[PDB]
Amino acid sequence: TVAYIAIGSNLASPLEQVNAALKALGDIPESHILTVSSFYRTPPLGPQDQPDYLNAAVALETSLAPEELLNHTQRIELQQGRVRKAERWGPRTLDLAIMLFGNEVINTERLTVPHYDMKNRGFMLWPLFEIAPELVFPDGEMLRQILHTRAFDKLNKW
Ligand SMILES: Nc1ncnc2c1ncn2[C@@H]1O[C@H](COP(=O)(O)CP(=O)(O)OP(=O)(O)O)[C@@H](O)[C@H]1O
Ligand SMILES: Nc1nc2c(c(=O)[nH]1)N=C(CO)CN2
Ligand SMILES: [Cl-]
Ligand SMILES: [Mg+2]
Repeated sequence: TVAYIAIGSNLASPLEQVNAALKALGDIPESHILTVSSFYRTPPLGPQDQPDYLNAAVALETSLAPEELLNHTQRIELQQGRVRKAERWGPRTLDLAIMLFGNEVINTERLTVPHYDMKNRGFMLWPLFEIAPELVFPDGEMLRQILHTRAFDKLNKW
């Protein structure tokens, strides 16, 4: 199954964080990277007392169960010093979001796929569109037509 993973970092040298994340993603068992996007510098969504993000997307072929993939992405976050605090939408060294897991629809306590807010976020959709221009969501919507509808600001390279 092809999983699409969003990468974000705005602490502790985001370029190094994203490169480390890509290396680690490729080392996940029973999985391999298919495609990687460019790196983008994006202004923060949410609180404004935090640095700009590096955002990117990856396509990962995997035979892991989705929750097992999640276990691995969370391990990578922790390896790269991810902490969590009370604030929502706050800064982080590394975040990995499972945007899609094939065409699956998953609604569980630990895991919601497609990612619950991605259709509202240019910083998730644009890097995804770079690597999967033909992508269709489980609900039948085309990524290309969502981007044209919402007309989110285009991104700048990191
Ligand atoms: N599709 C998905 N990808 C990654 N984590 C997911 C997920 N669906 C649910 N989660 C849950 O997300 C929790 C961690 O949330 P956080 O990483 O703190 C929010 P965030 O990723 O910073 O912002 P966002 O969810 O608003 O994009 C995990 O414990 C995990 O169970
Ligand atoms: N530009 C940008 N802003 C964000 C990001 C992200 O990846 N990029 N993720 C967040 C999740 O809470 C908080 N805000
Ligand atoms: Cl959908
Ligand atoms: Mg997260």
